[PDB]
Amino acid sequence: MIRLYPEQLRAQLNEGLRAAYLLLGNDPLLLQESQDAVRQVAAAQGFEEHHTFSIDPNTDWNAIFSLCQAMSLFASRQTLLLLLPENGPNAAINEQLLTLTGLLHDDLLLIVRGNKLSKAQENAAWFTALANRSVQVTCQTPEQAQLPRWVAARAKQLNLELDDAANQVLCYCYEGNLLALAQALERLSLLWPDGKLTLPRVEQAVNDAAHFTPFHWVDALLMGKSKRALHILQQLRLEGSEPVILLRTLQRELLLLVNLKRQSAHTPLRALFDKHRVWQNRRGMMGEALNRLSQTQLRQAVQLLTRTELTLKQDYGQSVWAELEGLSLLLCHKPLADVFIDG
Amino acid sequence: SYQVLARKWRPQTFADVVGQEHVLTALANGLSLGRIHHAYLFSGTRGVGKTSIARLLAKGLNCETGITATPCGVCDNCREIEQGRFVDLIEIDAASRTKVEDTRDLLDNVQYAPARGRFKVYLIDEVHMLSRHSFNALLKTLEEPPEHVKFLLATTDPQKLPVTILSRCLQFHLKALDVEQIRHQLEHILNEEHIAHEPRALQLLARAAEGSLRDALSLTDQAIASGDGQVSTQAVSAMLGTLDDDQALSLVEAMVEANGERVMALINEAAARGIEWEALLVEMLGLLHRIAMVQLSPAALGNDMAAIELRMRELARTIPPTDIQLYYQTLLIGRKELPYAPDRRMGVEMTLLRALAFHPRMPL
Amino acid sequence: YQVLARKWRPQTFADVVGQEHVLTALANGLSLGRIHHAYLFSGTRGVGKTSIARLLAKGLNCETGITATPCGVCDNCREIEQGRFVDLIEIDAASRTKVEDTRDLLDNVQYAPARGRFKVYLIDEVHMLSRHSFNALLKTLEEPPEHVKFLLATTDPQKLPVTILSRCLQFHLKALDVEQIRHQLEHILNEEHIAHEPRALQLLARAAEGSLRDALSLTDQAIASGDGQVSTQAVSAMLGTLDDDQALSLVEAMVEANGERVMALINEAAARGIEWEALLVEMLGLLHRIAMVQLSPAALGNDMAAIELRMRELARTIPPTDIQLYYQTLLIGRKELPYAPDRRMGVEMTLLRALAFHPRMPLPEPE
Amino acid sequence: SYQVLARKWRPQTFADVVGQEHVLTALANGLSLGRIHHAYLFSGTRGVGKTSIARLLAKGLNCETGITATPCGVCDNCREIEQGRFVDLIEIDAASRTKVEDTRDLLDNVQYAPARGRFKVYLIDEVHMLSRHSFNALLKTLEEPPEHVKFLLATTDPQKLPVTILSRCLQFHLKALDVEQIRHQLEHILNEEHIAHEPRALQLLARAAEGSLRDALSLTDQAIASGDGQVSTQAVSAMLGTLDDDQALSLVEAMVEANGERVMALINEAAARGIEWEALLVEMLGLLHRIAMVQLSPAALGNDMAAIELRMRELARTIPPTDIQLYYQTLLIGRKELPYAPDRRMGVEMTLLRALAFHP
Amino acid sequence: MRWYPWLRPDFEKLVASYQAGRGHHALLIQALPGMGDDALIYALSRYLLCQQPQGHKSCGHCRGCQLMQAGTHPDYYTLAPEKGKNTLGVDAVREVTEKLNEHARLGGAKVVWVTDAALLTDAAANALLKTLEEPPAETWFFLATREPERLLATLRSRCRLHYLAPPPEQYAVTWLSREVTMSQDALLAALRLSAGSPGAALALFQGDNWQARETLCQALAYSVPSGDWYSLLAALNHEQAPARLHWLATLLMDALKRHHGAAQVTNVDVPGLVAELANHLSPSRLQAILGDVCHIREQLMSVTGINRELLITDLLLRIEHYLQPGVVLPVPHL
DNA sequence: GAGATAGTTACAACATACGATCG
DNA sequence: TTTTTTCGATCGTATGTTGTAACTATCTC
Ligand SMILES: Nc1ncnc2c1ncn2[C@@H]1O[C@H](COP(=O)(O)OP(=O)(O)O)[C@@H](O)[C@H]1O
Ligand SMILES: Nc1ncnc2c1ncn2[C@@H]1O[C@H](COP(=O)(O)OP(=O)(O)O)[C@@H](O)[C@H]1O
Ligand SMILES: Nc1ncnc2c1ncn2[C@@H]1O[C@H](COP(=O)(O)OP(=O)(O)O)[C@@H](O)[C@H]1O
Ligand code: ALF
Ligand code: ALF
Ligand code: ALF
Ligand SMILES: [Mg+2]
Ligand SMILES: [Mg+2]
Ligand SMILES: [Mg+2]
Ligand SMILES: [Zn+2]
Ligand SMILES: [Zn+2]
Ligand SMILES: [Zn+2]
Ligand SMILES: [Zn+2]
Repeated sequence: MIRLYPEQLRAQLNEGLRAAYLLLGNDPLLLQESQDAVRQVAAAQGFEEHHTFSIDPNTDWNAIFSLCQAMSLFASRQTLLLLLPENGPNAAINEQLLTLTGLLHDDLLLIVRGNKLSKAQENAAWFTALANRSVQVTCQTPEQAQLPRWVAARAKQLNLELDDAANQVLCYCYEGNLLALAQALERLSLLWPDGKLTLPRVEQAVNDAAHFTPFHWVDALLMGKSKRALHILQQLRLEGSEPVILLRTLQRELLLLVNLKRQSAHTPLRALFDKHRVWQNRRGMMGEALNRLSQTQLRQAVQLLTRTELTLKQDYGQSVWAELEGLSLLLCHKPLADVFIDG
Repeated sequence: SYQVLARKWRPQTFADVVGQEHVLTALANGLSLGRIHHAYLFSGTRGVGKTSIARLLAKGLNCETGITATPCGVCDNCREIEQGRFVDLIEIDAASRTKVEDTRDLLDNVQYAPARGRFKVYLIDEVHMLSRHSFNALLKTLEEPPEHVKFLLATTDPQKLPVTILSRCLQFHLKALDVEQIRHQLEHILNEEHIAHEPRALQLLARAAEGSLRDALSLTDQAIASGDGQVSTQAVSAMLGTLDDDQALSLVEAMVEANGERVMALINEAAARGIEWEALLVEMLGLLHRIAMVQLSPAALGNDMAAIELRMRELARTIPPTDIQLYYQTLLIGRKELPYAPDRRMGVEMTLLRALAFHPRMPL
Repeated sequence: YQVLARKWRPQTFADVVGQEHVLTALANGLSLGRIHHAYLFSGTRGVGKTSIARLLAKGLNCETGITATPCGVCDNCREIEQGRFVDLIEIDAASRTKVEDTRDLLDNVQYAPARGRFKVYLIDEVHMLSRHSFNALLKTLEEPPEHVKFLLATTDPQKLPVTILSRCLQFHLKALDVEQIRHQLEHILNEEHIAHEPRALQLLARAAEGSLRDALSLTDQAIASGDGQVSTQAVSAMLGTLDDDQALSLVEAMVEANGERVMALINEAAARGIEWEALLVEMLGLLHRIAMVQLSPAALGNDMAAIELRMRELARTIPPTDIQLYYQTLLIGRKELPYAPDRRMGVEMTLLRALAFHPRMPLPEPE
Repeated sequence: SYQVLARKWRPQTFADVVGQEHVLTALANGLSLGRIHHAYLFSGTRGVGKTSIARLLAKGLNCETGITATPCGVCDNCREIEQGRFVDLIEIDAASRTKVEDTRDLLDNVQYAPARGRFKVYLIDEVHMLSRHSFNALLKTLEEPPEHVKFLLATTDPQKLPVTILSRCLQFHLKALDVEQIRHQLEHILNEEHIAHEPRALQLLARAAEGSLRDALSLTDQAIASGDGQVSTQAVSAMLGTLDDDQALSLVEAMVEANGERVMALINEAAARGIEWEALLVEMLGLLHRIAMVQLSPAALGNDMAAIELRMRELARTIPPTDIQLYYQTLLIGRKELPYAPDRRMGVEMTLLRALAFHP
Repeated sequence: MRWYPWLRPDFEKLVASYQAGRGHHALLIQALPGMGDDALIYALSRYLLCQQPQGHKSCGHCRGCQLMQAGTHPDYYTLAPEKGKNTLGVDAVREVTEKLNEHARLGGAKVVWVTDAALLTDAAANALLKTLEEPPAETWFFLATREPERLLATLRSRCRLHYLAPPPEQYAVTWLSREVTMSQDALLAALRLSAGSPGAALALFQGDNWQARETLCQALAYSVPSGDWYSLLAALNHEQAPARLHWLATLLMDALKRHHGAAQVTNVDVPGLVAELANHLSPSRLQAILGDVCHIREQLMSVTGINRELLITDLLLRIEHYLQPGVVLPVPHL
């Protein structure tokens, strides 16, 4: 199976057309672009019929099997599109996909969309059956580090001029949402035919629609950026994330930090990182955390986390977000007079 | 009769729309240059002009003179669209029609050419209420749309739509109308209606609108009814006081400055309407916690409390942290002891008195 | 025979007690001719939301014309009173919460009224509708036909979507005070030819909080208990309220730090068999009232005038710290009451604890 | 086949109930004067006669002779209601019918006229277990029921009901029965059943009842079963684990003297003998209360306790009242947390160890 | 489901009532775990469902006995939590109540057994009240619990209580020595740790719990001198955390009693550990730690879905903080 | 040409999956 | 090169599959 990125998909399609294409990722924009490119190439090759189905427990696989088996009087060269569930395929879906791969024809072009597959999902009969005749395009949203380059390139290909301040504003306002950023660039191009996009011009037609995950919040806490942590927490609250997930994600790192701080008194940090299986890239940030939090801290934080968990579980309270904000400020170097810690 | 202000003053032209320049300018440029997308989506808060702008765009698309951003308003198509009798404009209340069977018949009409219009316009409002099968049918229709049909969507909860639907339409987000624009619109409407008014009443109504023009018009109608055909400062102030439901912040402000009479008056006002005392204590505790967090870092306060941002900022800047902590602890003790008090009101009064005048003695 | 609450429902705007602002606004709107198409009524239970809604419907549909003073004698008024008027569609949202019922109702809104000039939908307990039901009413509510009016009543307005709130005129009814409730009870009893006493009516008004339905229910219960009369003794027995004189005497004895008087009062109460938790609650209330009087001279109400002077004396003598100490001690005693061997034993132990830690005259220290 | 005393001796007439004079008088006056409400609520503790009074009222309403406060008990309606198979008396167990669908189905049938009786009575038991939707659905019809229906509600936790429901009905609160009333009822029942008994056994059972007559009957049945069909002082004392001897006095004296070894030895001996710890704590609390009472006035000491007067007076004179209050508080805290400890003995030992620290 | 000897007397009493027809329709058995109350209830159920009783024991050959042996008797109902769950829901109670209305298949008595009344939810307990008060004819209910005070008062008031007293200490020690081979001190300590109930000590010995207790004792012995109580986490973080917390609380209580001076201690096989605990800690700190341990154990046993590791880590850090001088200690309160 | 039988359409009941609220 | 959640009980919406009743077309006398 070939492995590719969205930029190389067009080159591969020009090279030739394969039997099956797998589009796995979490970025709707890149998935849509890849699907559109593949369908345009197929239509150029002579695929004028397309079908789409949604994979779910209440799915009619008989129709799909009949479509695969049946011929066409004149409208041949069929294209089939599948949309996997957000959670991912299960054993029933695994065997259904294996059966579908068994009934594969040269005139049928298969496309699959869904989230990134894990090792357990990857190690499946249907997945291995397509290994010799498949190409997988990875569509992952770039991080904040690589985002400005992507924004600059996208603006360049649209024949627009972006200032550094405008690029920073666009990255800040639409972080983790590339579809919104592309639509914003299109609207800006519509507003200003001359294509000159300055800071005051962009600031007028931009709204905050960022998307985050709990791992981003934990990373912000580790780095020590109060503003970014608060912004991420507010965005997560607006989205409607479950507080328990955030509590567990913070708990894992907090307990790891407590153990490392306790056992680093008479041991080098590198050996501890090696023993605890810390990823190489993260070892940087963790280090500075151990240079910013004392043993007196990381105990008040644990106490506050336990109190928040108890309040959420037994009391069914609604002030979980306030305690989360307090803990976020506590992890950053702030007084946090402890009247709110109940210590 | 006199009709209703909200219905009577529907924007019938792009010039009548208040604000929303970043959307109107883009739409006008697109219409002038011929760059028209297949699907448009409009998002924003309540009463910001999503439906009005959608109807104006639909009118502009199918005008007799041509595709223009300034509809004539006199040809038969414009009048029919204004009156809601245009054959080629199909308006779908997705909230009322959610089942797939209802949507299928409406979506199957795309196979017929327009009768008396260049485009066949579908205006689906409240589209976030559709079911999964309806969304699938809509996506299938949008995959291969005929060149002579356009789709306009309006909703207040865009996150409810599938990503597949979102990725195939151009989205415009409307903003709040701000106090000044709302006040100017209210003044213009009252001047056109020949209704006496005062600047202070208009300012109060605009401030109470909270970024919604429909709320402002409803409040203006209620004030006119209360004032007996006139808008006056005293009548509007009394009406707003009747609807006022922010006793927690006022109580906090009165307590912080040690004003017992104001505290008693606020307690009486809260008791006048049906309120839960424990809820009031919880709200006061939350406000104190937010003030403490803001004191720790200015970024703690977000856009959710934009209505009372100034008062919270002033309290954070003025009050020392120690007083805030003392009040928070006193209110915690009061909430803890509330169940065993002789009465809920008596418990709240005792706790407020203790916060006002007394200081607990801690061990050691 | 007939229940007082159902019998004495207001039938004209003059019969409504309080709610002056809402009535004035409605009358001005009806007289001027500026009539909206969506009204929302909010307030606590038993304040007259449904009554005012029905009065507004009568005013709209009266045969004489659109007036703020319905005649109350034409066919439409009588039928609305009896609940048999065709054009007044009353919906119990608490029972029909499903979107199918809402769609069925909306499918027949364009038909003209049978006999009246308007078709009025009165939806009660609208806060119990489902989310789909709420979202299905947005467009029809925003732009109803000319001959359609919507009236909504609820006790939990904050559960409605903001979109619904933005489309209607909101009126918030306020709880009634003691004076208005007492006057209404006096009027009702005079019309019913039932003997009564001022103190009984004052007690009933204070025990009804700010709801007239509760006051009428308590009046019916007292009439049943009193065997055709409303007497102060009967009402006091029904409510289980002890004389304020005994509680004030107990508080004064505790303050003076004389155990013999406290024990004598406890024995006297036990002879009658006074409820002990009620005694503790009354003592706590008296202490709280004394503290409030210390805070503000005008805190004391009129109902305590009979003892007012005495109360003032304490407010002039007892330091606030002693009042706080006594209040806290009694609150803790009430908190620990359930686990005591006996209620009498618990109250006696609480009073002994209060006497032992008396700020001025503690019990003698053993040699 | 065999029916326990609680089921057998359910009152069948207004004159057969014990206590609750105010409720009975109010109901009788209302029935006589013709002022009949359409919504009655009964509140109180457990086993005080809420269901019994509700059934008596339902029987009186539908009696063939007429609406009277003294049902005949011999007509067809009275017999059918007593047997619990009367068509027009619908009894709902809200603890198992909490679904709003059941409530809606019940309300949909209120328009039908009663079959035989002049009223259609609905008796909802454990109404506090209904869901919020059920209460809201009830509200409208409960406000203005048809002329041929009545509602009777019985609950033990009226706090959970919404204020809107409480505002629509006449509320009757039932007081907890006194010790003397329970003792008299038990004596009458035993005399009617021809069972030997002693005054002290009845006194102990009434005291252990704690204001609930159902609990008293259950304890009496247990004593009869465990006492070869006879109620005797020794059998009841063994069943309840009465302290009898002055073990509590010695234990409190050891605690006050702050002698840990003696306290632990006494606790070990008590555990070996196998006594009830709750009774021990209650006796210690009573002794502390009596000692505190005596300090205020020497005459407060009871005459029935004229066997340990010297020791009690010594303790009263030697110990300041503040220490007595501290010990009382500690024992109350120990009693509160006893069921939550890993073992009863462990909790008692923890309480005593904590109390031993209050000595300079 | 072993039949212990000390169940011989009590059974002979209860069944006797059922022979005379003077049987209560709701029996609540109070007994510690391992006392064999389940065996007694099973024997009573077998007696009640036998079509041809002889003496105080079932015949064993009638159709009822055969069905009970096969475990497919239509008229026998058991209410227990699901395999993956921990509480008994209201749906099962409602279904059993609705099934009880119809007549018995074999035309005899109907028996319903609740495995543990303490696991009933509030809704299930409230739903069971009406059925328990006035059950249909020839219906018998059996309930078992450890602490009746934890049950609902209304539910409790409808039952007849029967209490099983543990046998004397010497008899239990002799029985345990007969069953298993061990030192006298170990047997006595195991018996005392189980509140004097035999079988629970046998359960401790037959399993690997004794090794876990030894590991915990060694860890505590290491931790007490140095003062690093965090190291105990590995010895406490387990699915059986409540038992180990109970063992730790027992050790602390023994140390405190030894400090005060006493002749009896629960942990008689480890004098050194209790001596070290008494020497190195003050009474106030011991009381505070004991209270915290008991509170955390109660929270773990009560709250559903609580995270074990976080609570244990917080407890250990709190204890370490308390060990520092000049720290205010908790005081019990209502 | 009429009555009886077979076939078709519409409505109701039961089962499964997904989303939301309060304790 | 990964790290993703508390549980029980109750209410509401939409879709798929199976069974029954009423009316029409076709078959037989
Ligand atoms: N931008 C605007 N300019 C002028 N009037 C407005 C504007 N937005 C809202 N309104 C007024 O509010 C009323 C309702 O607006 P509506 O079309 O319901 O907006 P939405 O669809 O966002 O709720 C209209 O009658 C209109 O008069
Ligand atoms: N303002 C009022 N004036 C006179 N009677 C009132 C008033 N408010 C309530 N009542 C009495 O209370 C009873 C119930 O009122 P109701 O219509 O239920 O009000 P709500 O709808 O707010 O509960 C009525 O029968 C009426 O007699
Ligand atoms: N007031 C009373 N007079 C006589 N017996 C009573 C009384 N109250 C309760 N009982 C006894 O207690 C048993 C249960 O009472 P019950 O009707 O369940 O009261 P509740 O509904 O309050 O639990 C009855 O069988 C009856 O014998
Ligand atoms: F009609 Al709206 F927000 F209320 F678009
Ligand atoms: F009928 Al209501 F509050 F009880 F409106
Ligand atoms: F306590 Al009950 F019915 F048993 F009210
Ligand atoms: Mg709109
Ligand atoms: Mg009403
Ligand atoms: Mg009952
Ligand atoms: Zn035109
Ligand atoms: Zn009239
Ligand atoms: Zn009779
Ligand atoms: Zn047999």
